[PDB]
Amino acid sequence: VKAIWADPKEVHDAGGISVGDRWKALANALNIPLDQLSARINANPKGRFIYLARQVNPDMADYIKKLKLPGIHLREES
Amino acid sequence: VKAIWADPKEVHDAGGISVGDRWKALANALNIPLDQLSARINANPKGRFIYLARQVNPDMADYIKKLKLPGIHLREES
Repeated sequence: VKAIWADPKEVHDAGGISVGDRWKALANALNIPLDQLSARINANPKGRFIYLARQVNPDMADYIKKLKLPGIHLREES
Repeated sequence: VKAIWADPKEVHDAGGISVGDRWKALANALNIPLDQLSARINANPKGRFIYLARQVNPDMADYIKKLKLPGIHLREES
């Protein structure tokens, strides 16, 4: 017989309880169906780096950064 | 002007891209509205321990464990 407990800090550090809304927001912003986005990210689950988009203008890139999605990163190009 | 990349291991470790379906599943398993589950978890995001349920049957507990939700734990009662 078990007790169930939550560690709110851990939920937060994984992106929050509603992080799903933000995954959808990433997909919509990039106009990549969520299923396609997920498939590409999950293809090699132990992988540490797969490109999503390139030459993304700051307006779209800042928006994506502010979603604060776990495992999502940006770098300058050129 | 940026490249956007994913880290598939960080994404998996956080519970995955479709974690939202499973947070909904947790709320259902606990027989509570998702909004109430969200409100309790969001109450203090730096908090480390809140009880979600007590004296939970072995099978229900195993279902919860298999949702693989970040920050959700089981402990044995006595």
